[PDB]
Amino acid sequence: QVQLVESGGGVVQPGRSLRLSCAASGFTFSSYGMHWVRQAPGKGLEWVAVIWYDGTNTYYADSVKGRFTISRDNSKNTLYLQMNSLRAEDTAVYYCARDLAYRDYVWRYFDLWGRGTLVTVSGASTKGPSVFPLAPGTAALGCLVKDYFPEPVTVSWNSGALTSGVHTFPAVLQSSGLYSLSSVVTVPSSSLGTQTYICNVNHKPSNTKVDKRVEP
Amino acid sequence: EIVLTQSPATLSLSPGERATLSCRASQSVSTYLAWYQQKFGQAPRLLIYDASNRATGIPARFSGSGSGTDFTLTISSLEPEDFAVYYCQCRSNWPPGITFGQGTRLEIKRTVAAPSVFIFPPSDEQLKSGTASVVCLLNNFYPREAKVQWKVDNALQSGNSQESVTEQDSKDSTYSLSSTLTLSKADYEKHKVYACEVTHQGLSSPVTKSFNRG
Repeated sequence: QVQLVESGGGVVQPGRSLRLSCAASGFTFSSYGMHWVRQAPGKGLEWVAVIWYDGTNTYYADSVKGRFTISRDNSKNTLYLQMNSLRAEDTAVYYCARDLAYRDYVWRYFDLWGRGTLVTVSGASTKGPSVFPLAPGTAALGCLVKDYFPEPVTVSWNSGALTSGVHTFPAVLQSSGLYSLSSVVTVPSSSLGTQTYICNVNHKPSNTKVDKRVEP
Repeated sequence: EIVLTQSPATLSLSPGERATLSCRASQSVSTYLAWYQQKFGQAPRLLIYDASNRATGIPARFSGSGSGTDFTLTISSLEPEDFAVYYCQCRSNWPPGITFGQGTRLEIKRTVAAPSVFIFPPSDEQLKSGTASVVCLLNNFYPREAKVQWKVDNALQSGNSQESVTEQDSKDSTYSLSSTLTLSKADYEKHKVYACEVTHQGLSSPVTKSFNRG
């Protein structure tokens, strides 16, 4: 099966380095030009670098020139991105992508993409959230998932038994360098006395699992 | 360097209707232009390349046209998963690079719906830690444009709130918005009335929700 799978993402302090890998399967890797493309959270796509099929030339976006190096090992079907002197503005999902052209140095389009891997550059350290209730013919209630790093968190209600009327918002990045998000649910006002509401928060980077009962 | 400009930033359409997305280049790129689709939370995928060539496996409902600086992506009959972000893309030579447009998002057009507003005080558990977060929820409204203003003891707040908006709901085509006002516990305890004032096309007059305490 034709695919690209990135690895090596994570958190990094400003000025430090990280090396991403991308394992290619299902096609003659040594016959294609390869790229890295990134997407900062909530922003558009930005091309990062390209390497010719035989590795004999490379080009970079001015934003990463001198700090990043794209390379490949055709014997292992693997593409790399060495990222040095990282800055907060390099925080993004990084995708490896195949160039459409076959054995052609002219690079133009991305015909196959990986799944992406998140790289977060910040002075903050990995930390699980604190979960606070948002206490309540429609009533609204929720949970405030505050002060975690890095993204993402997942939230469910009543262990997945409550899905209708749930809204889990995108997180915001606070001036402290930690994220905060809310998750809410609207229910009939009469259900406040008959049904129990618990928010279930997971933050995989810190192995945090929280169950918070939200009472009127 | 080429610049690609996509218009409109948001296209409001109905399912089944024809979508026409535009991409303008700053200077000619001949027919060397591609379109990508990005569904929320997923990687982009190539739809069209060389202005009008459909990529392998892409359904016939997607078609591209144009040359020089004026390009169009047409989606003949929209499916639910097509209400996504679309990017155009080309090559630049000075300096060598790949340029993307800023994207056009497709949303489902529906009737105007005013938000239902709710305010939440900070929990006693959070106050025990030295900070107070007050949250305001604007639920299930349309269109996406909405304004939240925080007022504490009748004074307009500035610089101490952050907000975010959900993706358009798949069932009712509305948006929701959450705004958080952050104060120190000491500052929260110095004030009594906390209010969030909401303005939106569906409200003839701003709606305020408030509570007393702190």
